[PDB]
Amino acid sequence: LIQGELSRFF
Amino acid sequence: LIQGELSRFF
Amino acid sequence: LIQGELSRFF
Amino acid sequence: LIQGELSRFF
Amino acid sequence: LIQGELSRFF
Amino acid sequence: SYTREDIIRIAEEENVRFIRLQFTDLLGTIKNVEIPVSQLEKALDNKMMFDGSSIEGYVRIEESDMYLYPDLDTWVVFPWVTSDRVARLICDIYKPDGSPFAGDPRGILKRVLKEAEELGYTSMNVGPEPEFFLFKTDEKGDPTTELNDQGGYFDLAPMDLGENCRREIVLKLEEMGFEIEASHHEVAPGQHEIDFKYADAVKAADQIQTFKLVVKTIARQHGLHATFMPKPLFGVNGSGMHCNQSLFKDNENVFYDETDELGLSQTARHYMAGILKHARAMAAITNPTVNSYKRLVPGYEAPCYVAWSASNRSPMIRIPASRGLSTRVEVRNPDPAANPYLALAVMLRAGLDGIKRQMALPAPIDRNIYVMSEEERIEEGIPSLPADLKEALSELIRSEVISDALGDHALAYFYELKEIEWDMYRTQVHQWERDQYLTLY
Amino acid sequence: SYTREDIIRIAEEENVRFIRLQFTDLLGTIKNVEIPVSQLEKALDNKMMFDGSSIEGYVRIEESDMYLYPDLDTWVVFPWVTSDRVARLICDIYKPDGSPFAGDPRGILKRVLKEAEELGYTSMNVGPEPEFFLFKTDEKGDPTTELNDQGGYFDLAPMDLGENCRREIVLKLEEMGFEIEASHHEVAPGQHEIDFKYADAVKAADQIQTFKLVVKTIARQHGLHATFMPKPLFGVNGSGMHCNQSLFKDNENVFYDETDELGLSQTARHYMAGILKHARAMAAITNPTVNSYKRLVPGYEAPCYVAWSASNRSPMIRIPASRGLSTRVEVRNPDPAANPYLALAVMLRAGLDGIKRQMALPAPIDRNIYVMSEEERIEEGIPSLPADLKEALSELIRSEVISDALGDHALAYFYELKEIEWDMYRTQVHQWERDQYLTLY
Amino acid sequence: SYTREDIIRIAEEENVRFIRLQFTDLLGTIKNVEIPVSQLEKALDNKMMFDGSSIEGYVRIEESDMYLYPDLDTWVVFPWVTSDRVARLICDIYKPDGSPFAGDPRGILKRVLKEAEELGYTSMNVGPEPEFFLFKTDEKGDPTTELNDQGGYFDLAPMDLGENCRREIVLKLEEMGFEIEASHHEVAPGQHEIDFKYADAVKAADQIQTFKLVVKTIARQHGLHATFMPKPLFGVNGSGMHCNQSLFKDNENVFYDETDELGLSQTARHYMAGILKHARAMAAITNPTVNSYKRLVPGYEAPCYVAWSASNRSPMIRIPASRGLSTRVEVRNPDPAANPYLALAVMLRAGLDGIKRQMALPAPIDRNIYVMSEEERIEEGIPSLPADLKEALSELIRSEVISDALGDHALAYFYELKEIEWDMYRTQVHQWERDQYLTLY
Ligand SMILES: NC(=O)CC[C@H](N)C(=O)O
Ligand SMILES: NC(=O)CC[C@H](N)C(=O)O
Ligand SMILES: NC(=O)CC[C@H](N)C(=O)O
Ligand SMILES: [Mg+2]
Ligand SMILES: [Mg+2]
Ligand SMILES: [Mg+2]
Ligand SMILES: [Mg+2]
Ligand SMILES: [Mg+2]
Ligand SMILES: [Mg+2]
Repeated sequence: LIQGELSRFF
Repeated sequence: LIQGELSRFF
Repeated sequence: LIQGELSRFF
Repeated sequence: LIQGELSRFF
Repeated sequence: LIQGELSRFF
Repeated sequence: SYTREDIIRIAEEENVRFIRLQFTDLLGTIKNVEIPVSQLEKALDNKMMFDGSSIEGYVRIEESDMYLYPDLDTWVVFPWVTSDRVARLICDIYKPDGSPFAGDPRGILKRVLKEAEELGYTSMNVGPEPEFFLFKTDEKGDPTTELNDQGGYFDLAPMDLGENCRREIVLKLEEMGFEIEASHHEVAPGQHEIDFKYADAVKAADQIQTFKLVVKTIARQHGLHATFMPKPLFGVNGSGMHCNQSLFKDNENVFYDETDELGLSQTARHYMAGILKHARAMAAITNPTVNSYKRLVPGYEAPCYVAWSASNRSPMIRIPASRGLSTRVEVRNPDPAANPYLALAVMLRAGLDGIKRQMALPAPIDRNIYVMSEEERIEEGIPSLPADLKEALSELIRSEVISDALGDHALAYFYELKEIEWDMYRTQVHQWERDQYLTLY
Repeated sequence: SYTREDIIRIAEEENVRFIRLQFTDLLGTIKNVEIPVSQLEKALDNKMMFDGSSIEGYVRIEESDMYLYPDLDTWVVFPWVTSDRVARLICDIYKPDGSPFAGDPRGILKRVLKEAEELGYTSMNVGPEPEFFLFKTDEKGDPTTELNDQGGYFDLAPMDLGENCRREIVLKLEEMGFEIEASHHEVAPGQHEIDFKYADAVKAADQIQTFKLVVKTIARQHGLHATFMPKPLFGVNGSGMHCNQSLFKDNENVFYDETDELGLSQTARHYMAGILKHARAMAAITNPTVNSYKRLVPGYEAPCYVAWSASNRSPMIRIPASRGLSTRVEVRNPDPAANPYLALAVMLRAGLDGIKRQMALPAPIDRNIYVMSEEERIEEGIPSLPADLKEALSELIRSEVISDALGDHALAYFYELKEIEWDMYRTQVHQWERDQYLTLY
Repeated sequence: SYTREDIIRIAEEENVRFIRLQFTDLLGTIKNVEIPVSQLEKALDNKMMFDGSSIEGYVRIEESDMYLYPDLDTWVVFPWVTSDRVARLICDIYKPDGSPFAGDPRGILKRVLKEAEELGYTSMNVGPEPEFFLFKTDEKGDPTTELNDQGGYFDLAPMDLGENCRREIVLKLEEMGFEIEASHHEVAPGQHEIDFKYADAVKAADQIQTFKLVVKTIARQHGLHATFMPKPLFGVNGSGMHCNQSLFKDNENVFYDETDELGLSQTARHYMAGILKHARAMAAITNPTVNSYKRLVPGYEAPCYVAWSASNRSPMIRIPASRGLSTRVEVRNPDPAANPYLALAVMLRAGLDGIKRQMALPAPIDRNIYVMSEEERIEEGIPSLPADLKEALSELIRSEVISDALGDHALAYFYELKEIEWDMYRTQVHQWERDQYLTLY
């Protein structure tokens, strides 16, 4: 559900 | 109606 | 569970 | 025990 | 004493 | 025909060292298990075990064990003008208990042919018309945007010997034992079409698979890239896989009728009516990719509406002028990306349903073409093909006739594969959006 | 089989001018001593002396002197289609006093097989499934990040003759005398798998070594780079070395039981129980590199938990559907980077310990897969494989069963090598750290 | 000190047009809400509402609403020598019902200071020693691998005005109202250290945050990149954040004792004993990043073992030679990447636990340094700091003393953040693995 916040790893 | 045949001009 | 098969999209 | 000070040679 | 063999890491 | 002794004799005589146990998955990709000639006898005893979940594509969940049952009549030796010859065998998939695998497309087509035979039709005669594009490659071997030539419809553009892939493809296919009817340059630049002679449905699908493999191999041999993608370029003609079909009953064409004005029997008309009624349901199979529906746009001879005619710009179904034992019903929706076995199975099942239910054939579309409004279109009862993959998937799910042709096991996995593909496609941000927006907004 | 006279006769007849006295070190790297054919008779008298400390790897501290004892049954001539033929012999290492060297992995495997024979089991039947990656090379000959192809599971991607390494590898292996079962394209792009026919454990490990050498040689010959690294790329499938095993007693498969529901005898169940109990202890041997535990991550079919099943996404132990004399226990932890002799020795020793102690087989994991929480996982008694090399090293040190299989001399040197490797790895600052930090902090 | 009227008067007089409502999240990143001067009065009434879930970092699940309560004593105007002055206020986070937010690190430190005051200690005197690296930038503004200079320990390398960041940083800090003790060049090339004068714990942490912001701003202004990453480069010294601490009771240093041989009171010794006992538990807070444990390696003056001394290469706790009212206990584990509020809170809580339980101080380590074996190390009872982030996380979870200091709400979110970070890090394939393997295997 939390994909937009984990963009720092991508 | 004839568009795919007139591709020589494009 | 299926990540190694979906490598075509990545 | 002194590696970080000898960095001038590396 | 073993420096010539550990050259794979350097 | 062939037997075990014949295969062993030919392999020993031809110095065959490599055997490809070729089969097909649900997506239509060509799959095989390599084999040294020392295992040929074990292969012929139907004793080779492989995964079998590879049929399911990228939605496979667990490893299974399945057996390969080679079909001796499909034996052929590739003429790659090199030592250590390579041969192939097309195999059916069987469970370890001995029952055939329900998810094998070849088995699905065989089951549909069996239920057709139960109605008194001995064979389904199919002749396809696959078209493909030829692209240039770079120093790294990747395809570029440059076509191999700039020829037109029925042109003689790729002449001489320099990068003449079409001639070499036909020559190698004839050397293999293919029955090639004719070939010509297609409408778009770099597009080519090779037409096979007519054969039974299973043989026709096997020939389509072998033809795709041979075309790709020979194109790569000449420093070119061959693609069967339905619409590789915007604004140019797409690639179709029109399939001419006719039912037979002991070498008698049941589609023929001398007394008919158009030379079409009542059985043939029922067949076309059944195909027309279930068109939107089979669209997900005959046009399985996202790019398949970029081809189904007006102005490029691809069919966009469900209607039949003897002469039109782009009808759903066309009736060729040939008569007698060559009277055929040509279905023009399928693209070469479609699975041949599944597409033939669903088309045959729709035709059989129309025959059994004695469906009424709608009136053909006259020289009048589709500049008419939507109100005029649905006033005359002219349906339209699905606009994208999602609509076709929904129609396939809601359909009970062709879903039964697919079977319970294969339908679920095909639906999962196509849903994953559509979900991946729909969330992408394309360059067109960045060109239109990002400056206006 | 072969004799001294047979070897001399073949070498004279085949015009062999170069002989490789091939052996293996603790890390699994292929080692050999070159020999002109004029020294073949001296080599066959077990009189060649070499260092021997090269077995210990980069932790050797003094030069020793050891003798090479060739195995005549391992004689083979490489088919490199060139004059001045090259042959090989696989040799055991012996101390100058005549006793075998304790640090030779082949001797370790032989000792474990001997203590298995002392229990009444005549042979260990082993068939491995090595997978490898093919990478493109640059002008300087170094591997790049580009794969040789973009095929999928069981695809026919490397067709024709252009850079078709898989076909050439199988052909050359068959010419050498290899018994190849089948080969196919693997899940990841550029990944290939070749499966051998089953043989005894020592022959199986020798075949694994020869297969790695042949694959690397043929791949280099085609301007490609072959690697058996467990996880060369993040986000794609890794390479495994699943080993199918079955104990035999005078050509009788003791793992078979017709009365059993799954066709598994009590001895087989004890064997799997013993392997499962000691899994974390042998993880340091079957997964010896730091990169080996980057493969043991969920979502790529590699096993991450110690459990067995007949059908699962990625179990520790899988029981194939084949029965009768082909009933096997497949262990899927080992990667191709593992030492074949050591891995087979530790697996056999764990199985023998389970058989001797009559260990109870835990229940198999059902279709339920590992979305369960850690509390649910250890409530059901499902252990996990070590997360990195350090945990596996600690488990190996604390283990008394497989450390005895390794032996006192080999265990210390293997532990020293792996400790040095982990110490070098753990102090490095990787590009991922500089990407995450150095701007946030 | 300041009041609402004083803030309004200064803002009107100084022509302040921008106010930064600065706060901190759990990861220590500096967060703020911009505000025009027309909203200053509304801000001073504690009526600004923002998300508040931004404190939880990238593991926030739902949007909340929280109020900002500025601290008037933290008011300062940035001296950026430009019109339209910019000011800042440091705010505490409050729930809409009026209660303080449990996840605010400043509130956590305030609660720990309150429970210290309940024991009779009026203040915690803290002086940090933050070190940072200066890197050159490219044309695109991204940091390169080149350092700003090649100076050594206490060198005068960055002289003149040419990119003299250290001098500028000190000057701007002094203009802001910072109490700077001294600054010097650090051991590694491109490394710099600025030491502040001692202040209360909350003021010390606010000063650390402001110092990091000012250093980054000034370094960027000179075409350089400032980083507080613990170990940016392998083989060179890392960056530490040694924190000198001493408890006070009405301007009386309770750590001082003239009668003691080392000038350390019993309360001070209990404090150090409590810090030493809980070291591995607070390691997850004082060393929160993956890169933090690449610094904790021998040979670079960073502490790797839990032991105290007055003179050693790298002890966990060092007692400076200063005595009287300047007697201090220096804790050297924390790196500048650590959250200042959380690190100070956990250190103070461990010291308070040691004081309350009257813990016994272990003997100091003599001139003997850590070439001793592991058996000698645990025979003398010398623990070691966690080797990586996972061990520290496990120790933090199992710890009841410092987990209570963190609080129930903050502990879960910090654990989730660090678990996600470790999971992302552990599955990566680094260039070191490809260098070691991919050719050997
Ligand atoms: N002239 C033709 O028949 C071309 C047909 C067209 N390429 C299609 O995709 O249907
Ligand atoms: N489909 C497969 O069996 C691939 C196995 C996978 N490559 C592994 O490392 O285990
Ligand atoms: N104080 C020094 O000499 C430097 C300390 C070292 N940079 C550390 O990380 O602790
Ligand atoms: Mg055509
Ligand atoms: Mg046609
Ligand atoms: Mg495999
Ligand atoms: Mg396997
Ligand atoms: Mg310092
Ligand atoms: Mg200090």
